Amino acid sequence: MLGQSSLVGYSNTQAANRVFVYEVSGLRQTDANENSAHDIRRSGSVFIKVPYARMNDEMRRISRLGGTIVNIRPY
Amino acid sequence: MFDVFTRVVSQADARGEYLSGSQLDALSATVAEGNKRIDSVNRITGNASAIVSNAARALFAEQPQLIQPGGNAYTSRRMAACLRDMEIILRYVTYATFTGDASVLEDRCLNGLRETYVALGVPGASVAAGVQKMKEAALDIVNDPNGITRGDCSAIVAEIAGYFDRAAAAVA
Amino acid sequence: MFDVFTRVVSQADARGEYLSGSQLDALSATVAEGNKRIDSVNRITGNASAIVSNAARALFAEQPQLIQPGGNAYTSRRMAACLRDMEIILRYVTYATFTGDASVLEDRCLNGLRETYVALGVPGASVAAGVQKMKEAALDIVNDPNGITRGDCSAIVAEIAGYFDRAAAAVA
Amino acid sequence: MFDVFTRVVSQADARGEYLSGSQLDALSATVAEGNKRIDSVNRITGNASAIVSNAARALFAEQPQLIQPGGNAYTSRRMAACLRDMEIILRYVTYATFTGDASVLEDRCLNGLRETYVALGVPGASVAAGVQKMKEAALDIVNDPNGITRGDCSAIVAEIAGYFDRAAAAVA
Amino acid sequence: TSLVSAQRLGIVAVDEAIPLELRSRSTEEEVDAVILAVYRQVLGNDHLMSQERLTSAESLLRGREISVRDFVRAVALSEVYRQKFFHSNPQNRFIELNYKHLLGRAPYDQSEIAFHTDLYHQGGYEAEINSYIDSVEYTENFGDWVVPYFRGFATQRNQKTVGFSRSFQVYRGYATSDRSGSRSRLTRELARNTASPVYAGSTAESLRGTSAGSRNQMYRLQVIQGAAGTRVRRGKAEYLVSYDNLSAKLQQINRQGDTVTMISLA
Amino acid sequence: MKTPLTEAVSTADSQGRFLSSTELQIAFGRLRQANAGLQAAKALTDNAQSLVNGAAQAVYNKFPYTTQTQGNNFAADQRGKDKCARDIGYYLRIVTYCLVAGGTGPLDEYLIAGIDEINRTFDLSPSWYVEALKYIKANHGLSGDARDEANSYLDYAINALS
Amino acid sequence: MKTPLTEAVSTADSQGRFLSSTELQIAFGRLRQANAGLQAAKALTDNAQSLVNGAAQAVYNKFPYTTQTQGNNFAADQRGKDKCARDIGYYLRIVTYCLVAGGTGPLDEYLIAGIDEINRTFDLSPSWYVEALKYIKANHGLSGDARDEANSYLDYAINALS
Amino acid sequence: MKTPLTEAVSTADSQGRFLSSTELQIAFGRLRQANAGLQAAKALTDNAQSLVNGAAQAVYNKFPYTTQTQGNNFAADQRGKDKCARDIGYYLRIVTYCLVAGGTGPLDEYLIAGIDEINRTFDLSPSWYVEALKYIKANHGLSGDARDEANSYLDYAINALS
Amino acid sequence: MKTPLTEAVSTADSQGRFLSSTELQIAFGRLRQANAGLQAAKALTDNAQSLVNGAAQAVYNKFPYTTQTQGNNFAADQRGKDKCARDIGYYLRIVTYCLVAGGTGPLDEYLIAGIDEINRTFDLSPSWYVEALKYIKANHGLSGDARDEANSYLDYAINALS
Ligand SMILES: *[C@@H](C)[C@H]1/C(=C/c2[nH]c(/C=C3N=C(/C=C4\NC(=O)C(CC)=C4C)C(C)=C\3CCC(=O)O)c(CCC(=O)O)c2C)NC(=O)[C@@H]1C
Ligand SMILES: *[C@@H](C)[C@H]1/C(=C/c2[nH]c(/C=C3N=C(/C=C4\NC(=O)C(CC)=C4C)C(C)=C\3CCC(=O)O)c(CCC(=O)O)c2C)NC(=O)[C@@H]1C
Ligand SMILES: *[C@H](C)[C@H]1/C(=C/c2[nH]c(/C=C3N=C(/C=C4\NC(=O)C(CC)=C4C)C(C)=C\3CCC(=O)O)c(CCC(=O)O)c2C)NC(=O)[C@@H]1C
Ligand SMILES: *[C@H](C)[C@H]1/C(=C/c2[nH]c(/C=C3N=C(/C=C4\NC(=O)C(CC)=C4C)C(C)=C\3CCC(=O)O)c(CCC(=O)O)c2C)NC(=O)[C@@H]1C
Ligand SMILES: *[C@H](C)[C@H]1/C(=C/c2[nH]c(/C=C3N=C(/C=C4\NC(=O)C(CC)=C4C)C(C)=C\3CCC(=O)O)c(CCC(=O)O)c2C)NC(=O)[C@@H]1C
Ligand SMILES: *[C@H](C)[C@H]1/C(=C/c2[nH]c(/C=C3N=C(/C=C4\NC(=O)C(CC)=C4C)C(C)=C\3CCC(=O)O)c(CCC(=O)O)c2C)NC(=O)[C@@H]1C
Ligand SMILES: *[C@H](C)[C@H]1/C(=C/c2[nH]c(/C=C3N=C(/C=C4\NC(=O)C(CC)=C4C)C(C)=C\3CCC(=O)O)c(CCC(=O)O)c2C)NC(=O)[C@@H]1C
Ligand SMILES: *[C@H](C)[C@H]1/C(=C/c2[nH]c(/C=C3N=C(/C=C4\NC(=O)C(CC)=C4C)C(C)=C\3CCC(=O)O)c(CCC(=O)O)c2C)NC(=O)[C@@H]1C
Ligand SMILES: *[C@H](C)[C@H]1/C(=C/c2[nH]c(/C=C3N=C(/C=C4\NC(=O)C(CC)=C4C)C(C)=C\3CCC(=O)O)c(CCC(=O)O)c2C)NC(=O)[C@@H]1C
Ligand SMILES: *[C@H](C)[C@H]1/C(=C/c2[nH]c(/C=C3N=C(/C=C4\NC(=O)C(CC)=C4C)C(C)=C\3CCC(=O)O)c(CCC(=O)O)c2C)NC(=O)[C@@H]1C
Ligand SMILES: *[C@H](C)[C@H]1/C(=C/c2[nH]c(/C=C3N=C(/C=C4\NC(=O)C(CC)=C4C)C(C)=C\3CCC(=O)O)c(CCC(=O)O)c2C)NC(=O)[C@@H]1C
Ligand SMILES: *[C@H](C)[C@H]1/C(=C/c2[nH]c(/C=C3N=C(/C=C4\NC(=O)C(CC)=C4C)C(C)=C\3CCC(=O)O)c(CCC(=O)O)c2C)NC(=O)[C@@H]1C
Repeated sequence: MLGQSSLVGYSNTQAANRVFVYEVSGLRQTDANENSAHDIRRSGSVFIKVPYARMNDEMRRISRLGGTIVNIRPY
Repeated sequence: MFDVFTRVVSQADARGEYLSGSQLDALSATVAEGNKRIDSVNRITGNASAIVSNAARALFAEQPQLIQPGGNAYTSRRMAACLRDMEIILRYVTYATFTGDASVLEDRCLNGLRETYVALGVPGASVAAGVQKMKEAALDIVNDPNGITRGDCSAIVAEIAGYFDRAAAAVA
Repeated sequence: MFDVFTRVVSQADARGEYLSGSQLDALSATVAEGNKRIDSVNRITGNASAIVSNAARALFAEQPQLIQPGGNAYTSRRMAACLRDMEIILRYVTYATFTGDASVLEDRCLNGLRETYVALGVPGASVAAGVQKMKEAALDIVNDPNGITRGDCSAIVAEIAGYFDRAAAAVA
Repeated sequence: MFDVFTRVVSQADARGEYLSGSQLDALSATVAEGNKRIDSVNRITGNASAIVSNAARALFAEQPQLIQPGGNAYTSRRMAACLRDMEIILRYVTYATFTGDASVLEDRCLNGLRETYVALGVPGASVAAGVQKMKEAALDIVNDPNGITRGDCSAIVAEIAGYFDRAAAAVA
Repeated sequence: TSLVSAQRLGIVAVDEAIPLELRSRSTEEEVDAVILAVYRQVLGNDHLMSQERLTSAESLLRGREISVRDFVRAVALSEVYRQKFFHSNPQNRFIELNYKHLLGRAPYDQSEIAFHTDLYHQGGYEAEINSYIDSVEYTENFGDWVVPYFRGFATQRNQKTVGFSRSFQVYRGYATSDRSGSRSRLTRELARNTASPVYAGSTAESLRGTSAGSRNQMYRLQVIQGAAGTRVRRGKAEYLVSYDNLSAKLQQINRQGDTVTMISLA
Repeated sequence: MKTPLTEAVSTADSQGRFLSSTELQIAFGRLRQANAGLQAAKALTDNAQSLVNGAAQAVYNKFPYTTQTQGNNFAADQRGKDKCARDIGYYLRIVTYCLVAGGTGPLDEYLIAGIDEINRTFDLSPSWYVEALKYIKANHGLSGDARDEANSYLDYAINALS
Repeated sequence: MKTPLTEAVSTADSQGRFLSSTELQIAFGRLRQANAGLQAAKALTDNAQSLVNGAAQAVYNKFPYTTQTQGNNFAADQRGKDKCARDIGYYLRIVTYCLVAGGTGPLDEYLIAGIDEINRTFDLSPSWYVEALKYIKANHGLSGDARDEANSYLDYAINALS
Repeated sequence: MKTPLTEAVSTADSQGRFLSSTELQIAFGRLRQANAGLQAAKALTDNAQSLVNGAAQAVYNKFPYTTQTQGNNFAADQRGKDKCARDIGYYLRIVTYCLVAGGTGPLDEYLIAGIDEINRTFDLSPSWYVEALKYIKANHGLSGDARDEANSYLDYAINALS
Repeated sequence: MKTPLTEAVSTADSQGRFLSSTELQIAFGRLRQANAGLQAAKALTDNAQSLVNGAAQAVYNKFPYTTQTQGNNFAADQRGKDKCARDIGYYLRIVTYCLVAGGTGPLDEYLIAGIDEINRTFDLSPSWYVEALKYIKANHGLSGDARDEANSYLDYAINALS
């Protein structure tokens, strides 16, 4: 489980030096992503590594696209 | 996302049949009480800052270990994050009140909020306690009889309370 | 990230107390070792390529199965990846030596490396052995009394030794 | 963008004065004709496909050199782009009709369209001719007296025609 | 666009470009191509030295530790990106470079300049850069696995028409890069909400005949003029002059107090 | 589904904003329309079978070749007739859903999205469905706000098909 | 610039679609609210001077230290009182704009965005403006829809400052 | 936290680089400053109680209304005074942390990030804390490098507050 | 450029921040190092010609084949020897630039970036230049901080070439 070196921004906030793994399921075609140029490849459990400072953004992104955050684990 | 009308629509589409007379009559009753719902939404958003601040101050008063050094609400960044969650929970409860369905609250706010708090070490029970304090403050505000056309708002108060219960039970 | 100062600061802030006289004296002693710490970082950095290349050659001298066809170090891309990893571990050890705290090496390089190497099929024992070889080369270079104001560098060498052991234990 | 109200608002704030009685009565007049504005928007929208297709057919009949091989409407890709540009212009005209202000039409659609067409080689005069045909058609639907409450929509028709004139002037 | 306008505008390669998606179980050369595409487009087609390569970031991308979007973010936040696009550039130029590199388009409005300026001033370079990559626009166009590509030459949803025209001010050709401190070409255009004529590829050239001078070269002078003589009919003016009359034309424009906006070979 | 309530909340959520007076006016407009939409839905479902049967017959009358041409996509036999009546019933039912919901959301979610590939794959001409929707427009008997909203949905379908 | 009409077009254009019945109901809600908003702005405009002076006096009453403490940020002199009266007049005038516009767009564009920077760099207490807004609430004498919409704008400003 | 050593490492890691002579010079500068920072922190924490009490009293004298009017955000009662003294102790303790660390990192981490919306939420004026920090500046009695570094951190808090 | 002053301002500007005590300590380390660095540069400059000739001869001694086998990439002829002496002079001159600037920034921008492509295209062995740098490091005759800074730049180049 690597990634924290590049995921955590170069800002030296101790709060920001924390990454978390999101497990997302059911990434469906919804009205929110009708004009998505790319196509969904997997609707099962996908793992997204999110730094602390972007956890606000990512979960919103997951929630607009119908994905279900089933688990969140410290990295 | 669902509202009060689209939920009945989606259930009917799954069954592949038209809305029955009773469902149409149920939605007519929902529209007849729609003015109370809008005005209740307006009263919560008009006192949002007071609701959030009073609930948070009361929460630290009865849970001083949150604001003690080492507590989860200690330091300015975590304190600001705490008030922001308070405000976020309140805002999505108003969304659910506006739409008449809990789908916005569950899909966009409570989706993964429990495991967000578990992963961050956030004391979700204290989050639930703060949400209940908003519930008492917001229900008192919605039920305030001054400066408003008198009517019975028991149904909408119970619905708003139910949304607040969903959020408090989700974070617990 | 933490350095030697912010580590005790973080502990003190969590307890919400000022640093005691003993903690400040320990930090003062750290400052008294600062020149030696900078010398150790400078010496490892100036011999980084030699340390990594000599250790890799020694690591392939014994354990020949890595470089035979079908081995993990076989093909140019995987050899380049192995060499890259040795340099990365050494670079983060120097960061840890520079900061006086092991947070940078653990958080950015060590945590999750064992599972990553297991998933790729990288032999953790062999890369730990390469880290041990990098340990011996770096410690000889740091403990080189020629061309430097001679002194007692036992404390900084022990810290460097601890960082190398930390790297080897986390990767195996 | 701006709507009919915010345009007056922006002008008043720059002057730093309250809206006068005359401006407030002008906006009261504007909201008195709001229903006709909504009807015109709905009527153009309900026949948007017919408006675009009939105007394109008439345009290609009067200007056969567009659909002649080598023409700028020849090939499916260019024909599809042309029909899309007609629908786009019509959609933004309806947006300007809806808001009561032309800012959405200018800022988003019309600004930069002449340079875009000149750069693409799209004949601006032909597009202007197509917009007149859509204008002629859309005022017929807007002014159709069947199946609507009687009233005077001359003012809103002139406003819609003005938006279509802006579109035609912009492309050429 | 179609071929007939594409050759004139010099955007044939952009039109025929295929989005590059890192699929699951990708081979080594696919990751190599994805890394190369990200370096080409995020760093604005510079000759990237091997010493400037992000070895750790591309290692995490190779080992499936991070997504393409994360690797794009790592390149955007890297000191290499800072050096060549931020530390020697004005803020407005810097954010149009961000729009080109990260979203593949030119700025649409002056408010987008007002945004990312306050965001920089409040939250630093990192927050300002993360705004583009975490934006709704980045998610629907590229997602987590598609290398960003330039989109300003094609009709996008929720797009202003000016974007297409302004695209030619930020994309100067296939053999061009964003390397030289330079000021934005879109400053006045964005501030006053205007559009500039597109002179790209073969669009800039004009007929010469016998009117051009000794060396048969015409120059187009785009100027902003007011009444200082004869009546001025337009605020914007375009002058086509031969090389032999270029100095004289420049000097008489100067003594009338007219502001020269652009000079190009025609 | 796209509706005034859900769209207002989605716009407010995208800006991270509480519901201001703009959203309240959206809810007021939805309330002003909702009753007429409900009676419109009631009238359409009360007259659903005759409307669907007449719409199928109108399609057969305007396009007689569907009655005698042999093929999987044509209604020459009873199986094709059942499929055609079912499709028109699908169109009518989702329009009532749109009337109930107050927006084109049910049409977009259930019918509009992807209908082009369906018509192409199974060789169904959209002109048949355009004629069926015109019959429903001409024979739903609605008046006032009901008719206006219902015809807006029906023309939305027609414009999507054409 | 948040108003019902501009947001309806912003949403539709972001989805690249024509205005459906959802946006029509948004316009209908704006129409139902507009007359009350217009009468609210006129009532506030005609009563603006007494409201501004009374609001300034209420702030001076609740925070007496503003009237004897020397400093650029206080109103112990006539210059400070003029600045205070002008700021409250700005608040009152922009609220009338919101009533005219039908949304908090004038407040967001002209007053709310950057008010935090201003109150901090010129060390002005937002509590002063909260009491000024509270006085305007208690003394604008509006009733019904006009009162409800005006109080929402005043509470929007109050929640922004608190 | 932002410190000379960690920032040097973070920017070296951003470039995938070993620590060059530039980072060594940064560490040498940190070493030059470190003894004064440690001596300043010890001196500040020795009479931290007297400094905090005097700073709280200075705020009370500069802002007498804080000890007089009722309110959750005011120090009229003992609860408000205990909250106020705890806040001053928070400011002073984090400043000593900054002196120990060698940068404004502890202030940014623990105090500065989010302080303005705390102050807005709880109606605490930043001017109160500015007066407290000004007293701490005027009465710490430090000299030389220790005085300059402690004052830089105190002025950093003041500039962040105002 | 990788120099402490540019580094400090780059970090602050990327953060949109004023120069804090962290940046001041960086400048203090730069100041503590600069005179030794400057006189190392002058010591290297005054002995530059002899150092380059001696470094060139050491490369020829360790790799005798470079002075015998014919080829454009070798120093068999006087043209190749001039190219070799010019290259070693380049190495020494940008090293003095590094000492003046206090970091590896001159080496990165002028020599390190893209040197691998150069040595591959014109088939020059980087080991030759490593030997030249080792001679320069062993024969510059510096001491103390001058030796340490100069050796760091020379070893930076050595590590870059290997
Ligand atoms: C163990 C690490 C070895 C050792 C070290 C040692 N060094 C010093 C003293 C100094 N070293 C430096 C270092 C540098 N000066 C520069 O300009 C650079 C490049 C940026 C470096 C790395 C300095 C400044 C000093 C202080 C002055 C001096 O030259 O003495 C000591 C002496 C005690 C002290 O810590 O100050 C020691 C012990 N000595 C050994 O025997 C080990 C092999
Ligand atoms: C010129 C535009 C044409 C015209 C218009 C016109 N309409 C009305 C009245 C109304 N029309 C509506 C509109 C709608 N109700 C809905 O539910 C829908 C779907 C969402 C729409 C589009 C409404 C609500 C009214 C008011 C009530 C009524 O039914 O009359 C008028 C009358 C005056 C008015 O402004 O209300 C007019 C003039 N009439 C013409 O003659 C033109 C062809
Ligand atoms: C306050 C009552 C309690 C408390 C709160 C607290 N929360 C966090 C951190 C986060 N909260 C969320 C949740 C959301 N973000 C959103 O955007 C939404 C809507 C989609 C939700 C529901 C997230 C994602 C985080 C982490 C990311 C971030 O904070 O930006 C913290 C900080 C935790 C930490 O240690 O960093 C805190 C303090 N804490 C308490 O003690 C109270 C009981
Ligand atoms: C060398 C001593 C041993 C060895 C190495 C080896 N490693 C990989 C692959 C990876 N190594 C890493 C580790 C890191 N990347 C980073 O950026 C950092 C810092 C955050 C670390 C610690 C990663 C992520 C990978 C995967 C990506 C990649 O392959 O580059 C390989 C290649 C495996 C493969 O190609 O499938 C190899 C060969 N192998 C040995 O046999 C030695 C014992
Ligand atoms: C049809 C009546 C005429 C015609 C049209 C035509 N247009 C294009 C290409 C483009 N059209 C636009 C316009 C817009 N894009 C937007 O997003 C907006 C809304 C804000 C507008 C108004 C643009 C930017 C292009 C170029 C990019 C793209 O094609 O997507 C073409 C194609 C040109 C080509 O060579 O491909 C055509 C054919 N052509 C005629 O001959 C008619 C008179
Ligand atoms: C060598 C014969 C001469 C020379 C060359 C030189 N070129 C540049 C910089 C660039 N070269 C290009 C060209 C291309 N990039 C591409 O992707 C394509 C294919 C379509 C081409 C043709 C570009 C875009 C640049 C810009 C910078 C970049 O790094 O990409 C330089 C660098 C200049 C500088 O560093 O400032 C040089 C030196 N120079 C000579 O003296 C020779 C005559
Ligand atoms: C009637 C107007 C004409 C006609 C009809 C016909 N349709 C099909 C088959 C299909 N029709 C649909 C349509 C829908 N299914 C949905 O879920 C919805 C949205 C809720 C719609 C509009 C589909 C998907 C099919 C294919 C699968 C299926 O059979 O259900 C057929 C059969 C074609 C075939 O190949 O089997 C026919 C005959 N044909 C006529 O001639 C009428 C004029
Ligand atoms: C009155 C409630 C209290 C008060 C007022 C006071 N205000 C200022 C200074 C400014 N007020 C503003 C506010 C605005 N400017 C705008 O453009 C708008 C939005 C449309 C607003 C709300 C600003 C920006 C300033 C500073 C610049 C200026 O002086 O105009 C002062 C003077 C502060 C100074 O340093 O000069 C004062 C005194 N003072 C009191 O004591 C009242 C309780
Ligand atoms: C319920 C908790 C409380 C309550 C509500 C209530 N309200 C009404 C009626 C109306 N309320 C409104 C609301 C607004 N008008 C506006 O202009 C705005 C701002 C944009 C809002 C929020 C409206 C339009 C009405 C209808 C007209 C009227 O004023 O009567 C009622 C009466 C029944 C009805 O649904 O109309 C009720 C019951 N009443 C209480 O006693 C509760 C404390
Ligand atoms: C003293 C200068 C003035 C004063 C003080 C006062 N403060 C509060 C409450 C809080 N103070 C803080 C501040 C911080 N908490 C932290 O974690 C840190 C950073 C490490 C700081 C600086 C916070 C967050 C609060 C609110 C929550 C809490 O009570 O702990 C109060 C109470 C206000 C209230 O609403 O309860 C008071 C009274 N007030 C004065 O009158 C003094 C002049
Ligand atoms: C010039 C505008 C004014 C002035 C300056 C001056 N300063 C010094 C000397 C020193 N100043 C410092 C500075 C700091 N020490 C710290 O710890 C920090 C905070 C982190 C700072 C900013 C230092 C280290 C010195 C050297 C030691 C000493 O204090 O003597 C001088 C003396 C000459 C010299 O260059 O050392 C001067 C002249 N003096 C004035 O009168 C001007 C108003
Ligand atoms: C000397 C140690 C050995 C040697 C040298 C040799 N070098 C070249 C050619 C080039 N050397 C460079 C290097 C640089 N140019 C720069 O600008 C810098 C950075 C400041 C460096 C380091 C380059 C670019 C070339 C090629 C272009 C040129 O001719 O100058 C040659 C000639 C190769 C050829 O084919 O002409 C030679 C001979 N040769 C030996 O045998 C020595 C052991």
